[PDB]
Amino acid sequence: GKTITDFSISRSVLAKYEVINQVDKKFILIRCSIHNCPLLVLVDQHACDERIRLEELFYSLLTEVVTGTFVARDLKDCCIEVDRTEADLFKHYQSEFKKWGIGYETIETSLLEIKTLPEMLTSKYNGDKDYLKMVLLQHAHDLKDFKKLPMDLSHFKLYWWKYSSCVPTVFHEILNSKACRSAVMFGDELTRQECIILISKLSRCHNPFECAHGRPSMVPIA
Amino acid sequence: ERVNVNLTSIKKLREKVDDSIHRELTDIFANLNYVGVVDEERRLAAIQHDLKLFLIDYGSVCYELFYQIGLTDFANFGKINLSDDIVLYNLLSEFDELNDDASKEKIISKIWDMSSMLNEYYSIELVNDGLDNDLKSVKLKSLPLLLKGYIPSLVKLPFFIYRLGKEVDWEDEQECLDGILREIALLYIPDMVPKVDTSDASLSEDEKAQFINRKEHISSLLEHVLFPCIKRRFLAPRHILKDVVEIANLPDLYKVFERC
Ligand SMILES: [Zn+2]
Ligand SMILES: [Zn+2]
Repeated sequence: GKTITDFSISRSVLAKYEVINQVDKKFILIRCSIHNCPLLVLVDQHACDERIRLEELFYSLLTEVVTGTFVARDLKDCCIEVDRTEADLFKHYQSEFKKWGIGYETIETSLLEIKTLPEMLTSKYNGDKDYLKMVLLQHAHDLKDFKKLPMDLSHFKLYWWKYSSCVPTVFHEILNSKACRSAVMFGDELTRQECIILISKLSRCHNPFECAHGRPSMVPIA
Repeated sequence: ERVNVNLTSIKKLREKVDDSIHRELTDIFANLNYVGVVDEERRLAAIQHDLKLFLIDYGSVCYELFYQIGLTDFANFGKINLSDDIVLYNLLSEFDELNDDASKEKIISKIWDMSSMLNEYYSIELVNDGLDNDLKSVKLKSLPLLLKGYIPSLVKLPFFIYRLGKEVDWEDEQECLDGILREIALLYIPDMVPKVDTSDASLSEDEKAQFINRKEHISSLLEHVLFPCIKRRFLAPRHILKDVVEIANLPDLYKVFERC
């Protein structure tokens, strides 16, 4: 029953960290007996909040998709002109797009008739047919070029991060921007108690070491 | 109202502090923004000065501050009045080194002989109840009040009494006065909080709770009483430079988190 010792160490690091206080209305100063390879760390308060918020958004989205409860809003008069190869590509991945609330029919210089769209995508598309085509083609090419693997729903606790890679790029972008916008900003006041809650929640995240956009969330200063 | 001190010994002690003051180090404290306690055992706390983060030995800073206040408010101190009375003979019980009754009595003798001097110049009031020659009946009535809203921890009180008799040179005016001020400063500094392993199940619920409460007590003291005073009147001696370390330059950190 062997494992790689380097993976477990990353989680236990943050777990041994007590909050000092907010620094310059931008950072949360944290401090770590048995100081091996680990003392003082400054956490970006925005990156911290954005990270917690993203993982909550991802957990909600993937719980809906895996349980077949993801809302699919009915769309009218949405027909997109597609090439023969594009039409074959959409015909091939129709079943895959249904899992994300994207419901269509391939007709016949063919036509793609979009019947349903999830609420996130309905809002982003805002009637722009050229935008929607680009976004659906991007995912279809991701699938065909082995850059994204299909959503396996054959499996029956839900670890959202085991399916995180399957999420279309357009969904990732929407969740990244919602988390960024909802997050606390630089210049905002935080009490020691709010800082305690923020770091407690961060230490429970799957990846507490970066913000939603992959930039570092903390820097050791010791 | 304020009694005039014309003692040459005191004038020379004050000149010595004045010649030691480092202007730039004093500027860091003068405009400090207090962050919080970093280590309760090694007595470390973090502060921000401008856009720089510093690690400060508050044991070292408090020692120098209370020594400076003592020098300033010499012979003009208020009193801290002390059912739960304090007997000097009972305090020395913490020392097995004094394996004799007369060895413990010798210390009290040095202090009681100078009771008038200790009460006048330092507000250290010693009260006797029994005979004048009897040392078992000698109690401590009051201590000097150096900082309003602050009461020193008396954990260090049996060591204060022991050093007052054994360490202080009573044979020279300047060395004697200097030694008493250093002994008051040592008593007045906040206590160290030795690290206790909270994750270890082999320790009782009271041992872990008291440690938490000791940590909370120092944190409240530094934030509400000590750092406001340090910021208000502390003059940094050149020899304190090692106890003030720059841990972070925040403009370099803005670059790390420049864009999201
Ligand atoms: Zn952001
Ligand atoms: Zn980000």
